[PDB]
Amino acid sequence: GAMGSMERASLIQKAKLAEQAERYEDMAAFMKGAVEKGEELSVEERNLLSVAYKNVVGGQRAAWRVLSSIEQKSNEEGSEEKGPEVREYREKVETELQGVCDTVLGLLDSHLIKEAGDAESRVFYLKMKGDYYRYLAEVATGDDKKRIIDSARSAYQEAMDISKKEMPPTHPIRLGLALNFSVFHYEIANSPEEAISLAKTTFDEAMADLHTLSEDSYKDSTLIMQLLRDNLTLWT
Amino acid sequence: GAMGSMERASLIQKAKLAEQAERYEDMAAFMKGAVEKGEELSVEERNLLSVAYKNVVGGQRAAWRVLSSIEQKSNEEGSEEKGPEVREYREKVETELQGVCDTVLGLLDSHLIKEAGDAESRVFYLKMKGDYYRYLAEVATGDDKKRIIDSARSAYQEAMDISKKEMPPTHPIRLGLALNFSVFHYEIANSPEEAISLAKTTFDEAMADLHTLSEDSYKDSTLIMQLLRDNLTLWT
Amino acid sequence: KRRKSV
Amino acid sequence: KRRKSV
Ligand SMILES: C=CC(C)(C)OC[C@H]1O[C@H](O[C@@H]2C3=C([C@H](C)COC(C)=O)C[C@H](O)[C@]3(C)/C=C3/[C@@H](COC)CC[C@H]3[C@@H](C)[C@H]2O)[C@H](O)[C@@H](OC(C)=O)[C@@H]1O
Ligand SMILES: C=CC(C)(C)OC[C@H]1O[C@H](O[C@@H]2C3=C([C@H](C)COC(C)=O)C[C@H](O)[C@]3(C)/C=C3/[C@@H](COC)CC[C@H]3[C@@H](C)[C@H]2O)[C@H](O)[C@@H](OC(C)=O)[C@@H]1O
Ligand SMILES: [Cl-]
Ligand SMILES: [Cl-]
Ligand SMILES: [Mg+2]
Ligand SMILES: [Mg+2]
Ligand SMILES: [Mg+2]
Ligand SMILES: [Mg+2]
Repeated sequence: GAMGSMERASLIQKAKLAEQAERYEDMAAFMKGAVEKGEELSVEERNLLSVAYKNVVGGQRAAWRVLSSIEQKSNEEGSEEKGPEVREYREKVETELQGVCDTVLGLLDSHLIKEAGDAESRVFYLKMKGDYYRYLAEVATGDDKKRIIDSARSAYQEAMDISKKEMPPTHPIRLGLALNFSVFHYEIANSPEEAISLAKTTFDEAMADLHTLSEDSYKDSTLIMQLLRDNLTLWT
Repeated sequence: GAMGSMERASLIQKAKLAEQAERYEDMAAFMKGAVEKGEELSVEERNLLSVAYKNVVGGQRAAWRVLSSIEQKSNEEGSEEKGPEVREYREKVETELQGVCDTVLGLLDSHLIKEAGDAESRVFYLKMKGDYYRYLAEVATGDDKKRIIDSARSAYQEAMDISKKEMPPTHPIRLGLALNFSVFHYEIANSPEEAISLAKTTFDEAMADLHTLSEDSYKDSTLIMQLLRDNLTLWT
Repeated sequence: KRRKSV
Repeated sequence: KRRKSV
C-alpha cells in the first residue's frame, strides 16, 4: 500500500502513462510500488524509476534554489527585515526534498542494490545512490554535511570502480555516472580540478571507443558525451 | 488548518514566494488559507488566488487530455486490449481535477462571492465560478453534464451582465471574462457562432475605447485583446 | 494551435 | 548557463 493492491505490471503500465502525461509524482509513486513488489527491475523499469524521481526532485531542487537565493538576499546589509517566512518556506521545500531523497535511498537500500548483480543494474543503482546523497548535500549545512558528502562520494566511487571494470567507456550509464561524479567534485566536494580531469578523461576514452559502435549506439553515447563537453566548456 | 495557525499576511507572503518558485500547489494552499481567514481579498490577493489554482488545474487538465486521448485510441477498431489501467488512471487524474474544482467553487461559495460588492471583485469571482464549472464540464459525461454546463453559463452570464454595466470595455477582467465565456460557447456549449460573435464584439468595443487609456492601461488591455484575436483567427 | 483562455 | 547532470 498504497500500491500494494495493484498488480506489478499495472503499476509499470501506469508509470509509462504518467510519464506521457508528465505526471512525475504519480510516475514515482507507481514505480515505488513496483519496486516494493520485491522483484528485480528490468533495464526499461529502472529507467522509469530514475526518470520519475529525477523529475520530482529536480522540480524541488529548482524551487529550493529560488527560495535560498531570496533568503540570501534577505540576509545582506541594507535588506529590510521581512520576518521568518522566507526561511520557513525554504525549510518546508527543503524538508520535502529531503523526504524524497530519503525515499529513493530507502528503495535502493531495501533491496535494489543488494539484489543487483549485473554491472548495468549495480552501477545504475549506485549512481542513483550517489545522486540522491548529492542532492542531500546540496541543502546540508549542519554537523552531518561531511558524512552526507562522504556517502555520495562512496556510492559514486563504487559505481566508478565497477563501471571501469565491467562496461565499455561509451556505455551511457558509465558516461552519465562520470558526468555526475564530476559535477559532485566541482560543486559539492570543492575539487574543480578533479571534476575537470574526470570529465576530460571520460570524454576522451569514450571518443576513442566510438569506432566499435553501431549508428544507434553512437548516437546514444555522443549525447551524454556532449553534456561532458558542455561542462568542460563551462568550467575551462 | 492546515493553514489556520499561520498569519494571513504570512500566507500571502508565502504565496508570492511559491509563485516565484513556480510551486503552484503550495501557492494555492497558502491562498486557500488566506481566504479562509474570512476577510475580503484585495485585487493583488485575488490575482494570487486565481493564478495559483489556474496553474494547478491547468496541469491536471493537460494531463487529463493526454490520458483521454490514449483512452480514445484504445477504444478504436483494431486496438489491442490493454485492460483497465488507462481508464483507471484517467479516472484518477479526473477525480483529482474535480476535487480541485470543487475546492475553488467552495471557496467562492464560502464566502467570497457573497461578500464581493464592488464590480471588480464580483465579476472576477463569478468569472472564476464559470471557469471552474467549465473545467468540470470538460470531463463530465454523465447525467449531471447539462446541469454543470448550466452552472458555468449562469455564472459567466451574471459576470457579463455586471461587467457591461459597471466596467469599461477595455477592463482586463471584462476582456478575460469575455474571452473565456466565448471559449465556453465554442467548446462546451456547441455554439461556435455565439463564441465568434462574442469575441468579435468584445474586441471591437475594446478597440474603440483604447483612446481613453494611459500607455500602461493600453498595454494591459491590448494583451487580452490579442488572445481574443488569436481565437478569432483560429475559428474563422 | 490551442485556443486561448485566461 | 547551468552545468549539466543526467
Ligand atoms: C523516454 C523515456 C523513457 C521511456 C523512460 O526512457 C528514457 C531514456 O532511457 C534511455 O536513456 C537513459 C537515460 C537518459 C538518456 C541520456 C536520454 O537520451 C535521449 C536520447 O533522450 C536520460 C534518462 O534520465 C536516463 C533513463 C537516465 C540515465 C542515467 C540514470 O542514472 C541512474 C545514466 C545515464 C542515462 C542512461 C541510463 C540512458 O541509457 C534510453 O536509451 C533513451 O532512449 C533514447 C532513444 O535515447 C530514453 O529517452
Ligand atoms: C505576475 C504574477 C502576479 C503578481 C500574480 O500577477 C499576475 C498578473 O496580474 C494582473 O493581470 C491579471 C492577470 C493576467 C494578465 C492577463 C497577465 O498580463 C501580463 C502582462 O502578464 C493573467 C493572470 O492569470 C491574471 C491574474 C488573471 C486574469 C483573469 C482572472 O479571472 C479570474 C481575468 C483577466 C486577468 C486580469 C485579472 C489581469 O489584470 C497584472 O495586471 C499583471 O501585470 C502586468 C504588468 O500585466 C500580472 O502579471
Ligand atoms: Cl511554510
Ligand atoms: Cl490509477
Ligand atoms: Mg501479481
Ligand atoms: Mg561488460
Ligand atoms: Mg492574525
Ligand atoms: Mg466602473
